[PDB]
Amino acid sequence: DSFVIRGDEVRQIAPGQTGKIADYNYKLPDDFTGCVIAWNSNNLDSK
Amino acid sequence: ASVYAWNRKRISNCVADYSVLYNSASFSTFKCYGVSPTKLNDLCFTNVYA
Repeated sequence: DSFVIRGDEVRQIAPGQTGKIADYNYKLPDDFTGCVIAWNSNNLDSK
Repeated sequence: ASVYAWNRKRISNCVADYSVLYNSASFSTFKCYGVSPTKLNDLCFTNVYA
């Protein structure tokens, strides 16, 4: 799975998280089996 | 206030919206103990002290 967010919201990308992403549009299951891998992209994704 | 003599307000006799507070993402932290910030809206108190 892959996409862009504001860095403040990386915390929402985990099993059983909550907020304007994790409630609506990218819920992860409470028994998720995998890795969440994130980095700053201000050099690519800001204008 | 200056932390040597921090201020405190009692909050009472009112209707809260902790979702609006939790949605103020300008808050660099919202760390909670004995409660989860979502569940505050389902839950209520004799007083809140800020």
